[PDB]
Amino acid sequence: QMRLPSADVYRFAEPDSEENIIFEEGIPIIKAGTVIKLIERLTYHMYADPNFVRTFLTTYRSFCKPQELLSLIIERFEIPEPEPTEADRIAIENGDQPLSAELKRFRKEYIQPVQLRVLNVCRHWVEHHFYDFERDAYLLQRMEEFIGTVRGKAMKKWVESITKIIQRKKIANITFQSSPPTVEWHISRPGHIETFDLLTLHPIEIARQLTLLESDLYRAVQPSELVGSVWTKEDKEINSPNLLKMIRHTTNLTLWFEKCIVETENLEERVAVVSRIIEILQVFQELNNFNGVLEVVSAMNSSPVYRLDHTFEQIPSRQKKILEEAHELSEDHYKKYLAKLRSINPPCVPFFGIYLTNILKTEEGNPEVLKRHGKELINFSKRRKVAEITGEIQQYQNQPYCLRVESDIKRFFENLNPMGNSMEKEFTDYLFNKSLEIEPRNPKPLPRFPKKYSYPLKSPGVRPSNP
Amino acid sequence: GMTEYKLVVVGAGGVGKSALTIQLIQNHFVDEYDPTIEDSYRKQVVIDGETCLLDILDTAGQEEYSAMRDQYMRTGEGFLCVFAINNTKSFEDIHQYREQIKRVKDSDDVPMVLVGNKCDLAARTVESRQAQDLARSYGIPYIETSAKTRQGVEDAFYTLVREIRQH
Amino acid sequence: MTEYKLVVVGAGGVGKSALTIQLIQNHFVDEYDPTIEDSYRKQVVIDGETCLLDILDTAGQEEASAMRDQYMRTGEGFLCVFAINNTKSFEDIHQYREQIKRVKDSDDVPMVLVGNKCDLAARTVESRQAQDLARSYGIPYIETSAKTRQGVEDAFYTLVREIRQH
Ligand SMILES: Nc1nc2c(ncn2[C@@H]2O[C@H](COP(=O)(O)OP(=O)(O)NP(=O)(O)O)[C@@H](O)[C@H]2O)c(=O)[nH]1
Ligand SMILES: Cc1cc2nc(N)n(Cc3ccc(F)c(Cl)c3)c2cc1C
Ligand SMILES: [Mg+2]
Repeated sequence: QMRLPSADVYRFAEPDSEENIIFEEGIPIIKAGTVIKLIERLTYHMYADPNFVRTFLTTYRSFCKPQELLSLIIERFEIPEPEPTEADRIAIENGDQPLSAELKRFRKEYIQPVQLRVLNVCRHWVEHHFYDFERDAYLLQRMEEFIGTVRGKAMKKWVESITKIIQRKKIANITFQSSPPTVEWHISRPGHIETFDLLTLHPIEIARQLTLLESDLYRAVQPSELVGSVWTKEDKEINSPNLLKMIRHTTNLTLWFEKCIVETENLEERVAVVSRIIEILQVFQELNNFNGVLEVVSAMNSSPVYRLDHTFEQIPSRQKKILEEAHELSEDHYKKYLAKLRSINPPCVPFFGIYLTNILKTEEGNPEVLKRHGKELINFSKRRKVAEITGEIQQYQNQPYCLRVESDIKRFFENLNPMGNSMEKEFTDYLFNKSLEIEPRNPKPLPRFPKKYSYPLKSPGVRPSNP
Repeated sequence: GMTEYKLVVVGAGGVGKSALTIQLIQNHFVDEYDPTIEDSYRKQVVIDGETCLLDILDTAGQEEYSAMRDQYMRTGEGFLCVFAINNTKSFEDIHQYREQIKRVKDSDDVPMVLVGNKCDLAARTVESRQAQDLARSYGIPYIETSAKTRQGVEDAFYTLVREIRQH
Repeated sequence: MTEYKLVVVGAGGVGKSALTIQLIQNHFVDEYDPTIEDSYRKQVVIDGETCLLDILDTAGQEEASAMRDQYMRTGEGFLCVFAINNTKSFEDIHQYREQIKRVKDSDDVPMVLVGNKCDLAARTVESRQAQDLARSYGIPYIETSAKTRQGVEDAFYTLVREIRQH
């Protein structure tokens, strides 16, 4: 086994003990440790663990400042070389070239792997966690300096590469290669944005364009918006803007569905509206857009809509079944949703809410540190649990949809604003009052209302066409 | 089998709401938690001599999905309405949560308890007398809990189960 | 769902990372940023069964040659990649094959031989030559382009099938 530098000149050579590292019960899994031990294992000479690097870089800010992390890995990089051994000494004294066997081994099996793994931390940091550097220009200067002054031919290729990667990141296309299906049109024709509405756009294309929009919103959310539960805190608009944009879209679509339903006073027309919404749900299911699925289900379970017995009675049985199957995804703490998500073939759009609750509860329900033998150790298993969730999120962010954007329909849904200038409570009360108007509480009898739509109500259906 | 109660936790986000259910379901003597596994929100308890099963829905973290509240609330037979005693806005929010629960359940008399949660050592801004008066005006129990010491946590949930049993 | 540990190996610059990123993101990487060690995950349905692929993307530069044993121990299957316009990378294949067998102490390790950059006309390694080698190893040979996607799913999912039948 290789001898190490003295722990006095090089801090990362301290022997493992339960006072500085605790393992979980073919590489070890770390339950807790000092920062020094975490960094040693982050850059361990015996094995690589790129997943550990992702976990660490995603979650470290809860126990180490970015400036301090950089100081520590630079310290890790600077490894002293051992002096010549007795055999080398004797060779040198006789004017011969020493074999330097121990030195060569230490360079090859300790220094070069540890240094390369420090550089891999720097590479991952810059490529996937660049916000540290966006938010602290001095941190970036320090990284540029460190990388730019690493000498020696062994590291040279990666040093030159990481220098270029940093420069690219500072100033900063899909193959399928089957073509996307043809865009489908119903009553509203291309370019006639003024007529776009729930019933005039093709239900297939409504679902497709919402899926592209909701996929883009899903794919834009970074772990920085999630770790530390920052989307729930005072500065959430600063720290979690992509997440909040995503959630607000979902909320607005749900409210739009409710509004379309309760503002359609005529029973027959309202049945057509609900039936069209369930057709859109069916296409969401086909596209694996689970956010879209739950947008619809949330609308149908809302107070204004849920109580509309006369409308429900006229919905075709096959659509009742579709809605029921969709709702059952959410039953028993999303048991069937979770199984379905894990079984489909991506691309998909997950429901984000579950991830948020699990991240928040993991962070709230586990201690930052473990106290052992008089020492405070960083609770790393807590951070690993958070990173397993952010890792799952990222895994579903990779696969793009093979669907063509329609710029006008996209804009129409980007600009949807069912609440107008009203506050939430005011709008929400309005919707419920509309519900009460169109279908009064028993024993009040059911009124009749005039029709509002001048165009045909018959759906073109949700099976795609192909000339 | 035994009776199972579907309990739902509601209240403002960002002020330690999640500690209530976590402290209950937890351990209850080793501070750790994996919300990912079922039985992280199901718990068998004995209340007034009768064994029952608690199923608790706490969607803490999903507060911005405001149009999903009806759907989540619909699943429950009893409700804990939680505010933080150092956050007046969360206390002022309670009225709308209660109104929303009544609407979803279509009833003026839904089993619920008001819970004032102490989530840190920051200064209290809602006096217990304020919260008592509000609870009395609603005809419901008031329980104060600590997010750190587990104090009041069993009382909050057991009291709600009693409100359900006596409905 | 079963989890599969795939490892991509071969000489520097043959396109190991470009292949992996094309599979993961459907995107072609034009830049040549030498890898140290990267990890990717992909949920995918193969032959009707949902799989979770863990893909380890490794270093081809010789300066990293002393660090291969560690990832070879964990891998369940190996994509052995050369470039069809680079004869030396083809000659480097046999060293990876032997080391993998050495490390796992087995003659029966799931592998696929991959001839990458098949979009380029200037070929210097003939298909027959690579095919002969693959047969001597008892493994399939698939020509790929990370640029056009030609053969990319076939190479990775063929490796999954071999692990599955192992
Ligand atoms: N024309 C063409 N170029 C390709 C193809 N695959 C990779 N390249 C190019 O070849 C170069 C090397 O790619 P890269 O994926 O980095 O190779 P690597 O094997 O991962 N290198 P390393 O071992 O150092 O990490 C890049 O410029 C890349 O764009 C391919 O199929 N066709
Ligand atoms: C699973 C499920 C079952 C339902 N049964 C009723 N009555 N609703 C409400 C409702 C009102 C008016 C409609 F037109 C419809 Cl279709 C549905 C339900 C909603 C859901 C999500
Ligand atoms: Mg590479």
